[PDB]
Amino acid sequence: SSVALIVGVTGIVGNSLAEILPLADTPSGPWKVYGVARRPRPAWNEDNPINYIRCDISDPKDTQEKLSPLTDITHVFYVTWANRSTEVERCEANGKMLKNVLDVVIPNCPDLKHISLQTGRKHYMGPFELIGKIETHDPPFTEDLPRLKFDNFYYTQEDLLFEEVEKKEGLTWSVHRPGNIFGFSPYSMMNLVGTLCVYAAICKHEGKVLRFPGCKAAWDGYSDCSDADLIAEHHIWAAVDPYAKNEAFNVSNGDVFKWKHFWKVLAEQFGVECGEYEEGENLKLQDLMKGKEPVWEEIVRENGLASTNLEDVAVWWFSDAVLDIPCPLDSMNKSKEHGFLGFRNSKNSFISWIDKAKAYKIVP
Ligand SMILES: NC(=O)c1ccc[n+]([C@@H]2O[C@H](COP(=O)([O-])OP(=O)(O)OC[C@H]3O[C@@H](n4cnc5c(N)ncnc54)[C@H](OP(=O)(O)O)[C@@H]3O)[C@@H](O)[C@H]2O)c1
Ligand SMILES: CC(=O)[C@H]1CC[C@H]2[C@@H]3CCC4=CC(=O)CC[C@]4(C)[C@H]3CC[C@]12C
Repeated sequence: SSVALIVGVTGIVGNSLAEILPLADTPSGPWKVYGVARRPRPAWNEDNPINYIRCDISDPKDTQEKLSPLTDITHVFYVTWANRSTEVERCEANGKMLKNVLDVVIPNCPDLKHISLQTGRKHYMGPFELIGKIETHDPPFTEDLPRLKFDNFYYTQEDLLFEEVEKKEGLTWSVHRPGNIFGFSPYSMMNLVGTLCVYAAICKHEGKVLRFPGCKAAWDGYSDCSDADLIAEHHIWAAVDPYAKNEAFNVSNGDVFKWKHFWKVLAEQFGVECGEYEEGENLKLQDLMKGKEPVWEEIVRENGLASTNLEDVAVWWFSDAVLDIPCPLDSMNKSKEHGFLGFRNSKNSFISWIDKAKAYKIVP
C-alpha cells in the first residue's frame, strides 16, 4: 500500500487531492494520506479522511518536527507557494520551503517513490511583474522549450527538485504546469472562481450589473483553464505511471472557451444582470471592490453563509491579473502521448465549482 503526503492540503488542488486520493477507484488504492498546512483545519476540509498535520514548511525546525516521524511516505504532492513583492524574493522563499520539506522526507522515507511538484504556465509566460512585457515563445506552450532568461521560482524549484531526488536511488519526480485553476478552496491565494463568485454575489445584493473587469482579449479571445480535480488526477497519474516518470507536463482541460460566454454563466448562477465588456473602461475588481467588507458581512448574515471575510474569499488582484491580459493556450500533446487522456468540459467545470462554493455556503 502507498502513502501520500499532500503539502498544502487546504489549497485549491491540495483539497482536490485530499478528496480523490482516498477514493477506492483511485489508482494505487488504498492511499494513506498526510496533509500539511498552517491554519487550523477548516470545516470544508473535514469531509475528507485526511491525517491533518499543521506545519509551517518555511521553518526548518517545524518541518523537521512535524514530518520526520512520517516514516511511511511513498509519494509527495507539493501544492503550495509563497508570494512576495519581487520574483527574486519568491525564488528564495519557495526554494527554502521546498528544500525544507525534501531534506526531511527523503532520508526518512525508505519507501519514498515519487515527488510530484506543481508549478504552472507562468513557467512559459514569466513572472507576474513581467507577464505581457517579455518576448515569450509563441503559444501553444509545449513542455520542453527553453526557459526564459528571467528569474522564475518555478525554475529555482525545478533545479532543486532535480538535485534532491538524486539522493535516493530510484527516487523519481514529475512537474505539473496548470493554467488558471477552476477549483474550490476559501484559503487559496489564487482562486479565480471563488473570487468571481463573491463579485457576482455583491453585485446581486447591490442590484448592480455584473460588469466585466478585463480586457477585450480575455472577453473575446480563446481561453482555457485547469480543473482542480483534473489537476489532482494528473498528479496521481504521473505518481503511479512509470512511463511518466521524470517529466514536466502541462495540465489543462482539453478544450477552449470565451469569457464572453462564461460571463453569462456566472451571471445566471447568481441572478444578476450580465454585463458586457465595455471599451476603454479597464475595470479592476481591486479598485471596484474597495471597502466592500460591510456589504459582504451583510450578504453573509442574510443569506446564511459561513463566517468568511472577503480578504480570504476574494483575491481581487489575482482575478485582475487573469482577466487583464490575453490567455495563451497550452498543449496537452505530451500528456496525451504519455497516456493521460483525462479531460474536463470547462463550462461544466465552471458551473460545478461555482456550485461547490454555494454548497459549502461560502457564497449565496
Ligand atoms: N491557484 C491557481 O489558480 C494556480 C494556477 C496555476 C498555477 N498555480 C501554482 O500552483 C502551485 C500551488 O499553488 P496553489 O494555487 O495550489 O496554492 P493555494 O491554493 O493557495 O494552496 C496553498 C496551500 O499551502 C498551504 N500553505 C501555505 N503556506 C504554507 C506553509 N508555509 N507551510 C505549509 N503549508 C502552507 C495553504 O494553507 P495555509 O495558508 O492555511 O497554510 C494551502 O493549503 C503554485 O506554484 C502556484 O503558483 C496556481
Ligand atoms: C484571459 C487571460 O488573459 C488569462 C487566462 C490565462 C491566464 C494566465 C495563466 C497562467 C498564469 C498563472 C498565474 O498564476 C497568474 C498569471 C497567469 C500568467 C495568467 C494571467 C492571465 C491569463 C493570460
